[PDB]
Amino acid sequence: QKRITTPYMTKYERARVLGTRALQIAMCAPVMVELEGETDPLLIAMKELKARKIPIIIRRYLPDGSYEDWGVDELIISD
Amino acid sequence: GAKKSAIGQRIVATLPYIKQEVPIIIVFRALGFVSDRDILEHIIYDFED
Amino acid sequence: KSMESVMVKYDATVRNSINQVVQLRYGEDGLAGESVEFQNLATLKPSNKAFEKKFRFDYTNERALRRTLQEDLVKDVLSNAHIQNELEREFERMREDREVLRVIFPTGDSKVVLPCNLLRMIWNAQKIFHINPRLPSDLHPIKVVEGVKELSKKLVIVNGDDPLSRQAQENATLLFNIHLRSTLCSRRMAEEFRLSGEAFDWLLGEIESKFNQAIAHPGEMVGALAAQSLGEPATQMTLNTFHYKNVTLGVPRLKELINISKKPKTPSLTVFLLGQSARDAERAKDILCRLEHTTLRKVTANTAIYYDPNPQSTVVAEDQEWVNVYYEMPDFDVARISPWLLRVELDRKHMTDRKLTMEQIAEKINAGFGDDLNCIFNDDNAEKLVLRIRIMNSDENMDDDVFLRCIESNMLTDMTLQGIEQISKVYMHLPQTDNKKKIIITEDGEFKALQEWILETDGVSLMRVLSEKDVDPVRTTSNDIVEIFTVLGIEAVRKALERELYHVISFDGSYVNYRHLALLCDTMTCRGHLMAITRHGVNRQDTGPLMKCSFEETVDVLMEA
Amino acid sequence: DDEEETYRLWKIRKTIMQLCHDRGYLVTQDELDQTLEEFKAQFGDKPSEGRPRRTDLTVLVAHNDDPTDQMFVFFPEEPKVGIKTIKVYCQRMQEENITRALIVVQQGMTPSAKQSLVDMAPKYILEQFLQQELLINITEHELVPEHVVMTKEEVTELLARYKLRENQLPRIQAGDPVARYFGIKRGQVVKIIRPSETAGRYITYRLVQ
Repeated sequence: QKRITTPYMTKYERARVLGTRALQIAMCAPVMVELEGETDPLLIAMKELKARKIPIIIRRYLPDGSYEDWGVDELIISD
Repeated sequence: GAKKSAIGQRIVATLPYIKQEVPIIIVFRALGFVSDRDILEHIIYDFED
Repeated sequence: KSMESVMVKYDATVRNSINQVVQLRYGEDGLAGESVEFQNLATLKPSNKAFEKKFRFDYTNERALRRTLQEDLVKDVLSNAHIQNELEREFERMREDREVLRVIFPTGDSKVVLPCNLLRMIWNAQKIFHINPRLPSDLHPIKVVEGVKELSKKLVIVNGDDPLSRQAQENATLLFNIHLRSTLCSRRMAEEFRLSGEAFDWLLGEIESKFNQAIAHPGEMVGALAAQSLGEPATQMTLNTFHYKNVTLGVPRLKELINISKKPKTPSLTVFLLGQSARDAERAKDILCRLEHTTLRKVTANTAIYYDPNPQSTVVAEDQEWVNVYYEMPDFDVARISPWLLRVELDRKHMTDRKLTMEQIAEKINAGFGDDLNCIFNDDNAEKLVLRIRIMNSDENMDDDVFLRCIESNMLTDMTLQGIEQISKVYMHLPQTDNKKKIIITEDGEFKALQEWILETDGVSLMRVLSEKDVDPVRTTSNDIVEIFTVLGIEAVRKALERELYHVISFDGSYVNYRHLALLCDTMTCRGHLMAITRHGVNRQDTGPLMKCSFEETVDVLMEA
Repeated sequence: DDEEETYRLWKIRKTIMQLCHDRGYLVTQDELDQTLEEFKAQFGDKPSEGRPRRTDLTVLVAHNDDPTDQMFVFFPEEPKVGIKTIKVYCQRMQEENITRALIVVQQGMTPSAKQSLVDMAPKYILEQFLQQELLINITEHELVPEHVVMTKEEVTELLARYKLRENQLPRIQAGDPVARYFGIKRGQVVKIIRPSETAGRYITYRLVQ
């Protein structure tokens, strides 16, 4: 274990996760929510975050060379 | 300086087309007027001062 | 261009580009300068009686306790020694913090910047639940105490269990916990606020949730953010502040702080006075004259080189009396008597203003130059103060006339009567503001300000001014920072630079947050010595080759590489 | 004069009795608050042609944790100090078996003497001061925070808690007034404790190199 970092998804990781997941949807990736008449590839990627169902892992690099991997499901969404 | 502290400041001149500074009494004598009673009447106009 | 790559790393430390730690926590607290605001302490300013009157919660009245609490709790508070004991220790934990605040904030102000507002959060909870401040409440006090404890436990800035990581946490959230304990005490929240039981858990749950989102975010480019936060208030700075004696402020003072160039346009050390000399103007003026530099040509009227081949000749008419009454006591006729004389006249106006008379002059013009000179003098009852000097005749058994003129032209400028050589003019005044006053804490515990004489000079040599008597060696300082670097150290440079930045920023009533000043004056004095933010300041660091090629010496340093 | 001279010698003495108390030596309590007239009666009224000769002023102290390691302080007599004059002291240390020594230089020293002290590195470490600098305790100034030197067991706890090296700390050169007041050598870490207005208290560390 020994996770020394914060359990809150910071401001910058939320802006990069939403950008990458939106670009994957535009290239025909399978979605993971029951959308209703939604078409914008960035509006969908935002309601996947509200449902904690984005399949991406974040690797935080400590300044001594180590790292640890947090699943986006495990983080407390700031907003 | 422990030398000119007593005498004081010296009037100098920097003529054109020459490298070094020149004292004024020298350039006065180069026009004639070698005596020091004749030089000091072109520069001081009344000897009650 | 200096501070481009400083940022917050994922363990909450503010590191450089080569991972050189700059701060163990951002802004020494760990919070972003975006979700904070002004509040009041309300514990340091009151007196020792009003304090114990407003923060005590006595429990032996039986009728006011009946007025504020319900009947269920008023019989339990009066009939339990454990409760009465636990209500007695919170006051002790409060008095200690009251005593710590008085040394953190010595001046006595109460306006601080902190996380989530507390009075507004109490006002909100007083209306989400329709609190009627007219009836007895149902909030048991030992619930308030233990709830505040448990809340204080869940506010971690430095998460760890071992010491040196369990005391830095107590150092980080030291002020906020004091504020939280003084605002949510048991007396106040049963007397003024009168919150219910339901309305207290809400407040506790909201404090924590609006604190945890004030912590800084791991990755924000803190360095560049603090470099334009100070530069744009440099635009509001006045160009040359002549409308205000002489002080340098504005953007020229800023770039006198930007670099640490040896030449401030008006170096000046402000001085404060320790004894009753700080009170009465006469001792202040005497130490004033004792500090100021005074040469000889300031106390002389005119001088004349006479010719006495014999001391009885006395060419000038009236000096024969005193020179003669010396002459019937004739000493030092060892080798000859020099026919060349030097006569000096003095101005008692300039003499007495410095409390000088020609006795001390007479010994020091001898003791200090040699014994080649010999001074006889008048008595000051005579209106004009003259003293005559001859060379020591041991030299007469290079002309002596030109030598005597050299000595005459040399002593009136190299006299060194009193004071320190470099400080030229020293003023005197007592301020009216609370900036330079002497604030004391009286016996009853109130902040009282006192007017005291201070002195300000034009010229700096502090190591000697500090060593003198009846001059406060603690509070005396100078506005030049290389001098403090050589004299006081490196941390003193840090704090003095911070103070001068604050004073130049807050000159026209403006305001800039503290984290930016702290970060700047910390990255500016990090490698031990004072490196200016200049051309050849960032040139000598542990930086890569491809950054020094972006600055005007690409090819030579890259050939070296 | 001598009234100025009996005042200075008392002042400079009172400063050193704290400087050695900070370094962790044992100094009796009343020696710290030795008032002027008490000093004037003990060592002599005046040093001008007097009993206080700038010798009879020297001090020898022993450490708290260990009675063997001792420190000496010398007050040279000449304005500027020569070569064998310190070897006179080096001999005085050689005879008494003391390595920690100080010399309160009066007005200056010679460049040859500057060479003569940097040579005995592994033994007989001496600190050179000035008469002027010891006239005031800078540690009690307003701007100067509180420094504390850390043992070599504590320093290895930092670098293992914050997972640091020793190159990544803030640095301080061993030539500034507080680096010498505490007698600090390269490779040591000093701890600064200052109060701040946002948190209340902040502890920073410095590496002396």
